[PDB]
Amino acid sequence: MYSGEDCQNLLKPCSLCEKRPRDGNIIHGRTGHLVTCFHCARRLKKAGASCPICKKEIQLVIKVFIA
Amino acid sequence: GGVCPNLYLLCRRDSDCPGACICRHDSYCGSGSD
Ligand SMILES: [Zn+2]
Ligand SMILES: [Zn+2]
Repeated sequence: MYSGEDCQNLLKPCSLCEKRPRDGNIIHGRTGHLVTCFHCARRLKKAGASCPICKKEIQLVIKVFIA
Repeated sequence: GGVCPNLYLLCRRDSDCPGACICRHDSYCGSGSD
């Protein structure tokens, strides 16, 4: 229910899957980047990769939904 | 210990999520400190 066109770059679904929304956000410290789905974000650090944007270490991931 | 049962929601501000919790821009509600 987003309403801001500048944000359209952030509002994209999971870029790896595009089968599900971007419900995988990566927290590093006090900020986090919304970049993939929850499943991909978990798999990403398992592969040894850090945040794809800022490469700051992934402390945790959260599962967002409207439920 | 500051967690809420529905902390797994996208919130726009602290008042956008139930319970005694705050909202981060990273779509996380709550403050697990204490
Ligand atoms: Zn990041
Ligand atoms: Zn994905």
